Amino acid sequence: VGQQYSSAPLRTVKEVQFGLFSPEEVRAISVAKIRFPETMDETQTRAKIGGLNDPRLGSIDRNLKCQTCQEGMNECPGHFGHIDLAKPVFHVGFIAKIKKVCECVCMHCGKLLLDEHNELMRQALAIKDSKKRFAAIWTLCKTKMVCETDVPSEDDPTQLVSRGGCGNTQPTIRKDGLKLVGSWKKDPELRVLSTEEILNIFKHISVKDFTSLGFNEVFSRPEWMILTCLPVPPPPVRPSGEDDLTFKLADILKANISLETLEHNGAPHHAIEEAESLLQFHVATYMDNDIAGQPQALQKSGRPVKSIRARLKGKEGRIRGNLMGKRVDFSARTVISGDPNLELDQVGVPKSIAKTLTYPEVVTPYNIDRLTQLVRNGPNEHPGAKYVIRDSGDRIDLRYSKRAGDIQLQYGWKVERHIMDNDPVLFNRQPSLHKMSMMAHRVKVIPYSTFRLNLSVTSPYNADFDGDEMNLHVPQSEETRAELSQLCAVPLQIVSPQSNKPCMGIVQDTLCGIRKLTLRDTFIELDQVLNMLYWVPDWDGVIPTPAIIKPKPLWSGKQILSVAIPNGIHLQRFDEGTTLLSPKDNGMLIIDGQIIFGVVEKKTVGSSNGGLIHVVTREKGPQVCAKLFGNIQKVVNFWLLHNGFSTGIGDTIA
Amino acid sequence: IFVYQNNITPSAMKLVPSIPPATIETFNEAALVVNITHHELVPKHIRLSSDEKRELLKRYRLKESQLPRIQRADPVALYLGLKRGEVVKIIRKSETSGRYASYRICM
Amino acid sequence: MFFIKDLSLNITLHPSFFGPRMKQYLKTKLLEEVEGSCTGKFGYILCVLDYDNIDIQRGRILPTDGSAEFNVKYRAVVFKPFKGEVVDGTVVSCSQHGFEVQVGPMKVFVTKHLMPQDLTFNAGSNPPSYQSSEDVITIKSRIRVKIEGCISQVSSIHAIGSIKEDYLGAI
Amino acid sequence: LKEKAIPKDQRATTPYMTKYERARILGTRALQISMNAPVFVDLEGETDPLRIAMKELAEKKIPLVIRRYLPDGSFEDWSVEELIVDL
Amino acid sequence: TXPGVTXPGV
Amino acid sequence: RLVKALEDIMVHYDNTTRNSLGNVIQFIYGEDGMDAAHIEKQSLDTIGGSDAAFEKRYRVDLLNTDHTLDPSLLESGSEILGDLKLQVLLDEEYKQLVKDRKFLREVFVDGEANWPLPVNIRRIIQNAQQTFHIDHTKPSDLTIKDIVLGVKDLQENLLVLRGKNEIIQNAQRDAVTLFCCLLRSRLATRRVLQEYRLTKQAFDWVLSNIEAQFLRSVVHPGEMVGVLAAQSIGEPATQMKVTSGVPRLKEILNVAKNMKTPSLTVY
Amino acid sequence: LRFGEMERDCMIAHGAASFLKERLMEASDAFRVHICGICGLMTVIAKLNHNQFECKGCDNKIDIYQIHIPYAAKLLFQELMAMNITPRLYTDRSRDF
Amino acid sequence: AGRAALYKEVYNVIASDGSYVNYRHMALLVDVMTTQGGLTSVTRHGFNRSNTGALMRCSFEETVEILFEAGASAELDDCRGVSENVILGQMAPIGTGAFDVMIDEESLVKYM
Amino acid sequence: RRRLKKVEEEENAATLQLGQEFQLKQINHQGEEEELIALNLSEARLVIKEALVERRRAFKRSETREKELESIDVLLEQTTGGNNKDLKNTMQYLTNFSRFRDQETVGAVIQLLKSTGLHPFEVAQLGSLACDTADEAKTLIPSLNNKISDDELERILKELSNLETL
DNA sequence: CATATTCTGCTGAACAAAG
RNA sequence: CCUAAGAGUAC
DNA sequence: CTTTGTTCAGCAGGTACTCTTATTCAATATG
Ligand SMILES: [Mg+2]
Ligand SMILES: [Zn+2]
Ligand SMILES: [Zn+2]
Ligand SMILES: [Zn+2]
Repeated sequence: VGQQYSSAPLRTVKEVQFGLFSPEEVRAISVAKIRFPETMDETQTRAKIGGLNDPRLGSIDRNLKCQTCQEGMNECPGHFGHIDLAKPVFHVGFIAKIKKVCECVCMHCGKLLLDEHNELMRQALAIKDSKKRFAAIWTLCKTKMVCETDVPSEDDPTQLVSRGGCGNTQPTIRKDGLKLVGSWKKDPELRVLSTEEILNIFKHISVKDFTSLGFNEVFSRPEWMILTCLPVPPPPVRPSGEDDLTFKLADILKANISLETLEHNGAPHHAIEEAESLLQFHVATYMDNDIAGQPQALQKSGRPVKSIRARLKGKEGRIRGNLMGKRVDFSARTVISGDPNLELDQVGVPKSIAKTLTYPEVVTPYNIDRLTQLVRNGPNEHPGAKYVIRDSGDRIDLRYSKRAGDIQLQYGWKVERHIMDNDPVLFNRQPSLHKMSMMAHRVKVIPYSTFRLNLSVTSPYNADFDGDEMNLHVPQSEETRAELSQLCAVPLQIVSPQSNKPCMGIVQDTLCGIRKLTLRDTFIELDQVLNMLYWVPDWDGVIPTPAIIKPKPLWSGKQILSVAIPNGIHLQRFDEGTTLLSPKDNGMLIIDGQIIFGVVEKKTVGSSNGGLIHVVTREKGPQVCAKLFGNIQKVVNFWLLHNGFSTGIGDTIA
Repeated sequence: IFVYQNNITPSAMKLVPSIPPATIETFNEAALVVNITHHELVPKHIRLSSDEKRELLKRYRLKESQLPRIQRADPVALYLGLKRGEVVKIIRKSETSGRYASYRICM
Repeated sequence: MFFIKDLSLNITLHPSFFGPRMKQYLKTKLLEEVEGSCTGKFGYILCVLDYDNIDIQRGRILPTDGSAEFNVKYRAVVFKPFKGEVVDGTVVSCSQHGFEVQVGPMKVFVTKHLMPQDLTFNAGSNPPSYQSSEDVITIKSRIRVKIEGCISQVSSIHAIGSIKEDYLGAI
Repeated sequence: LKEKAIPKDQRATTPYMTKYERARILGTRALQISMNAPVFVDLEGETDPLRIAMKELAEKKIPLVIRRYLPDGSFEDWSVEELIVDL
Repeated sequence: TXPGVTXPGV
Repeated sequence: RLVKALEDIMVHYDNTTRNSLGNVIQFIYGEDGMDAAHIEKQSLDTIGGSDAAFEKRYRVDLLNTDHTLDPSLLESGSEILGDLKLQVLLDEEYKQLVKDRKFLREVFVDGEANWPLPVNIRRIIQNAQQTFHIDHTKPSDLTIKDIVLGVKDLQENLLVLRGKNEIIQNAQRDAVTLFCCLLRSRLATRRVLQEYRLTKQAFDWVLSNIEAQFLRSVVHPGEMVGVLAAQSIGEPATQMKVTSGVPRLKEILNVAKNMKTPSLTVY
Repeated sequence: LRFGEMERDCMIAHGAASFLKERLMEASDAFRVHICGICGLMTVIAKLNHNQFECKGCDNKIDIYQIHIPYAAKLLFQELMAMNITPRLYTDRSRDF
Repeated sequence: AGRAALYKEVYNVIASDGSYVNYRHMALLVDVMTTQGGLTSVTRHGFNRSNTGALMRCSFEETVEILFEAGASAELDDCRGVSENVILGQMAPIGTGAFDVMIDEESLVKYM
Repeated sequence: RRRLKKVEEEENAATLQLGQEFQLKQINHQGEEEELIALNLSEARLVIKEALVERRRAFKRSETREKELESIDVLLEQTTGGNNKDLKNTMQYLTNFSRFRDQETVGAVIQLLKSTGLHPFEVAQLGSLACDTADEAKTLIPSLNNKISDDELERILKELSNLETL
């Protein structure tokens, strides 16, 4: 049924503005405060209120709606919760950035170290892009380890001007795992920089200071890089055996409760520090479990926990495994086979595949009759229809609906029907290294279990018939169908932009047959000439006057093959040593669509620039070039069938 | 243009930028032995005036950054004394068409 | 108060509606949708000016849909009340909490807390009214009210008024 | 949008309809014909919406305009009537 | 290098 | 990697080749604005040959006997001799041909004659000859002024950029200069009157087809040339003293500082 | 069947944008989700039957839009939100080209 | 001259085995690689490092790091690229999508 | 710009905090900027009547208070359809509190208030409120304090009361 | 007697040292 | 149902 | 106001497709 109608206006995303959650924004958008690590209550049959599967965050069962939006699992996007962290922790993906920011801002007064009074700060701040600005500011302000409450005057280095500096000594800051340690110059004193004091020094950074560091006033302030509220994703993000994220959130809540109890009841600073470190580790491994050096946070089963960063990165991650490339419907895949009796732009589709893949045809006064006939036929015979989509969104399955009687189609409905002849379908062989390896063919339904495609079109696909499989995608709308037929059609892809020369040509048996046919020895009697002439679909119906009239009417192979070549084609290629007369019958001269002389072989009908294929497709159009492919293949294959060709061991003996 | 033999002391490099509009350009004699612009790989570079740059950005509907970039350390850029923001027209003997005119903005 | 403002509305037309009367369909569907409507952004929308030629522009086909999305621009008359603004009105009803006064297309409710102590409710007289020592305010009586608060409601707005200030009340 | 729209008298794009433009015109017109859009050409028995759109384009009876977008956001409105379909 | 076969360096 | 690098390159409606940011990669696609599939290998007759052969092929003098033309070539073969204005036309046409010869010799250092160009003039000439039944004996109806003015107008009608300012006009001339060189090489007065023997209707038909084919060969805005180039480079790599093949391509795309066989050439 | 990355690249090379969109949205996963123009986040409580849209925090009810994105895209944005990143989706241009 | 040498190297690689690729493809490649004033490598550290949109950049390599940097820097993505529209499931401004098809009321009335 | 959720001041006519979309200058549909003009009761009523009669003429081709009410009701029924309860209430409110009759008097009033060189909202309120004295108008409209001289405001209100009819 | 927890590839960036 | 491993097919 | 001379720094590995098989922390401890 899809998604029901929504009165909200429909727009398209024009701009995506990235940023960070402010803690107040998380608390504002969250619909619940998650406190109990248990996912289910003591009854083990319902979602515990305040737990990680709080119904306010979305319904975990199909039978129940979401408690917040009162929608089903189909509609409900899922609504975030919030965990109020006992103590602020470092975001694992920003620690380095944090290490830079605290290295660019005085750790006592919370102001940027080198103001514009410094000579190089005019050059640094003049940079436009935020990343380059921050890189310059970091690489110049890291070496300064004093707040410099009094700096020499910009006009002259004679008098001293006092800015808003406190004159303290900035520490050298390193990272030891998930924490930062600062060493102050000995008048070194090493101590761990608490996340609370770093957050405090971040909140005191002036707007002008952190907007010169690349941060934004509205979308990403530096103090928001410190996690004080964890946005709990809805159960749609971590569907259920609970997901890895659910167990990680349970561990995070357990650590939070342990830290809260230790703080409230009073404990040695050793235990408080241990609980804080455990909470930091749990949060960091929840967001990223591939931290260098630190051991992986193992799951209950002893395997590494799949973190969010793990879910995003990689070939099978969200971006590359579900967005750039995703599994699609209305696609078939099967072994391919050659068919010399198919047109270049045609593909043979097994009857079962045609009965499975379906196209929605919008019911129109121009096609009510045949769509009604297909609906009557049903899905169990070909041609037929598999579904009827009503204008209200309800879908009638042609199976099980025969009991109610015949269906009366109305204009605007859709008949989801079996793909029939002349339906444009994208056809692919993978890896599909280039655009010619993915082309629009016309369906020809055939009673066998393999895709069937012309021999000439196998070259762009790099496809053999030794077990190769190929894919078939069916467009589901008239726009996609039309642009597929007018842009990706096989005849339009004859000439490749890859090398400005045709990519499809006469190959394999047809090429050998066309070489043998055009030899000067090859003479064809009346009956075989008639058969070969009839095999050319666009033959004008006139028998050419035989090359030899007496004492026996004989047609040469060139004369019969010239029937396939369209009228008005002139080609003149001169091989090595050929003259206007051809003692060796090499070269090629075709005048007005008749082969004057020359043996037809790879250099003429093959996929080479200046050949017959290129000339025909540049003179008569791609459609006539495909017709030439078909005619040449048909006539040459008939002649080779009735002439025979072989090879054996004796052919390798000198 | 200052042309030196081996090197410049860094204590003199800092004072090389003088009071505007005076600009000091330093060149090494060893690096100036061969005129790179006579190489067949180096195409023809022509500095554009302010009016020509304005016309170029107007006709092609471009912004400053959307032009192809040429570093203000490229040997040709040093050769012609390009300053930041100035656009060079590049005349190239192309092979699909006889003449191709590109434009590169100094950065 | 009454203003004229430049508004725009997006209209989605089905493919079946691209007859020669497409302009008529767009003009009719702009009406019955914005005429006399209410929103918090511009208050009430009463009527459309310059109906002879409304700017409809070209109209963009939504891809994969075929429906055309027009951005029709027009001139509209609006009535947005404002805080601390004096306006005339007509009394329509009285109650224990206060009285409702008809100002244009809206009803402004003045509470009993926003009248001088001399004015008191009186349900003995039919219909019930508000009587004071020197004057009485009854149904269908002209009265000037100063609006000091605006409350957004569904398809309507209920402002908050007063007559406590000097030269406010029945004329 | 008044600033964006390049005036008709000084459009500087190709007067010839591109293959992508022709493909999208045929697709949109066939999609509309499938949804019972009015036909401005006489029909000689054809029933495929795509070839109905092709017949409409051949004799220039498609009431659409291409809004060709320049890289700066400015656009030109070329009516399908005045576009030359050479391909 | 690369990666693979960062940089060098980084 | 190549496809991801070049995925956002596109030919826009001002023929510039820009990425997603709008940065100009090429001010015209392929430096000529031509679709790749509409390009064929053709020979430039001006660049090759000898100076004496070049004069015999192109130079036509209406006032002398060393480079005169047979009066039976054209209808007005006896009236053109002694003319001053037509001799001026021949002088400027041959001067332009000499300039094209020098320019093409400058462009291609090795003097290669066969290069990929959009429109195949030879096939158009042959089509006209076969369609109009050139008997090669009757004097041509064409006048020399007709030939020169038709060639000039045909060059004026080969438009790639439609702008109406000096920058766009200069870019248009630079884009069509090589095809104009080929066109002048083929449609010369001597060659048209003698080697091909076009008639007035045949010459006009040739001009019309050349203009139509050139306007058809222009690249279509919206072409995703970046992915096309990435695929057209990657696909031949699959079919594959100094390193070559896949390792050398790897080295080139990575721009590796250290390379296996760093070699240099001295002339 | 997997309509992988480089099949998408081939379809891009062909120039068929609408077929690529139909492959990636209608064939595989089309998800309608509601956002607001104040904050681009998808935190819009949308009671469709009651016809009520409300983004808590922004405290708006008359500035809601609907968009059609793949469910994979929605899941990506929700994981980014769970990872302290705001993928604010805005339906109008705030900057010129 | 660096771009010219890069094109010559690419052409030598392509034509080493006798295959031929049109000039314009390699010209586009070497123009993209040299459009920033220096040789841009076809790698994450190369093209993938450019203010061309967070969603496009992340789809190639180092996805999560790119998202983190974009969130920290509050980058604005204008969705002018193919990858952005592919991720958001909308018609990319390419090929048939490089323009807007609209309706002329006056012409439609002019037909009848 | 986006500003996420930006704070804003509460509207107040005393401070003249109309709104970001009710500023003095507004961009018209033609692309240029025009001063935000505000219609008094009679001027807005005349504008509405002109719009409705123009719509009636377009559809056709394609004074005492009671007769005025009858005419406006007939015209409203003839021109537009239903769901005009708000429009009907506004029309009857305007006809009841009609400070002016026809075009001449409203034009004279608007040109006089234009010659005053005052805020459009304030002049529209002055044309709407039928005040008597100067201090009374000042205490009715706090935005008029310390803007114009007492004598000038009193005299212009005197001429406005003179232009009062019926 | 049943649930809970204990191969294959480098250049820099950084640190100590000093006249 | 998930995860992992292995074997294999076409390039 | 410039000089070398050691020590630590960060991963990725092509596109599809088919099948099978094992596995979901052991057990001591307390209710
Ligand atoms: Mg095989
Ligand atoms: Zn919900
Ligand atoms: Zn300080
Ligand atoms: Zn919001």
